Amino acid sequence: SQIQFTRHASDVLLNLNRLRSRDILTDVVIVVSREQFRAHKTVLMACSGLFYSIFTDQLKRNLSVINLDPEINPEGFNILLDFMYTSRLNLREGNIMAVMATAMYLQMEHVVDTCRKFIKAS
Amino acid sequence: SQIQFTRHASDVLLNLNRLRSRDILTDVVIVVSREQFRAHKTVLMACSGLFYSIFTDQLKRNLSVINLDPEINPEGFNILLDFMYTSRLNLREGNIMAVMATAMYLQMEHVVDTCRKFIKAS
Ligand SMILES: C[C@H]1COCCN1c1cc(NC(=O)Cn2cc(-c3cc(Cl)c(O)c(C(N)=O)c3)c3c(F)ccnc32)c(Cl)cn1
Ligand SMILES: C[C@H]1COCCN1c1cc(NC(=O)Cn2cc(-c3cc(Cl)c(O)c(C(N)=O)c3)c3c(F)ccnc32)c(Cl)cn1
Ligand SMILES: [Cl-]
Ligand SMILES: [Cl-]
Repeated sequence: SQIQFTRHASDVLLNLNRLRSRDILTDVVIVVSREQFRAHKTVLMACSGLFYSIFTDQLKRNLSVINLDPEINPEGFNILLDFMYTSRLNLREGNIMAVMATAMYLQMEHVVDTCRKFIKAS
Repeated sequence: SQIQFTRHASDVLLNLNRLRSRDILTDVVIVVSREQFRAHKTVLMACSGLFYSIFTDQLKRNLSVINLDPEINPEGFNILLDFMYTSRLNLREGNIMAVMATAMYLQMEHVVDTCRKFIKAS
């Protein structure tokens, strides 16, 4: 047989987000300026070319802290971290530029492309 | 805004499966008889009432090995582990009973319900 459960992936992602919200099995702290965000390395690697390229390297795979560029907008980062765990991207005229620049940095090409389609009608 | 990416969850899950296939950041070995299966605790907790109840307990959250009931059919387990990481459930007349009994054990209620709808037309 070949049975597909169409809500399984989204249900897994929701439960991964629930674990993040309770700090269960999170294994990295992402530092952006004074802001610190706990996450699961596997989700970060699954959603970001930057985090994938960092954690794939055995020299950096076991790092518990990752200091990002301090010029990154923490609100921008948080929006993309939420997107990572929810499939929902919360863009506003007062964050599109920060979110598009931060998505570029994190190598989330499909979010940068959507930020472009977004500005093309803003 | 409220932008939803409809393929994000399934893409994350595929990338989590890719990491599993390369043994990247797997943090548990599940032992079923002589068969050993490496996985990510977070995915197991997100897909199984059994693994969720075990890893939620701080007494067992940091366990690197989990010995399951040796009477569990390893093929049955592997089918459900693949389902966990793929959303696809591969049932055949020669595995439905083993997969339905193993799903019961792992507390994957929606897989047991589908195994019931399945047998109702088998
Ligand atoms: C190497 C790859 C293929 O050959 C088999 C092995 N495979 C592979 C790759 C892995 N990680 C990555 O690709 C990292 N990454 C993730 C995304 C990504 C994912 C989702 Cl879901 C999104 O929505 C968006 C978005 N909206 O922007 C962006 C991404 C990207 F846009 C550009 C570059 N990199 C990205 C992992 Cl963890 C396991 N296997
Ligand atoms: C406590 C819960 C609600 O209140 C907020 C907190 N929340 C919560 C719960 C978590 N884990 C679990 O629920 C464990 N579990 C997972 C599944 C499950 C998941 C998917 Cl996707 C499936 O396809 C199937 C299936 N086809 O069978 C089964 C499951 C089940 F059917 C029965 C019991 N337990 C299950 C996690 Cl990790 C994080 N938060
Ligand atoms: Cl902080
Ligand atoms: Cl083995």
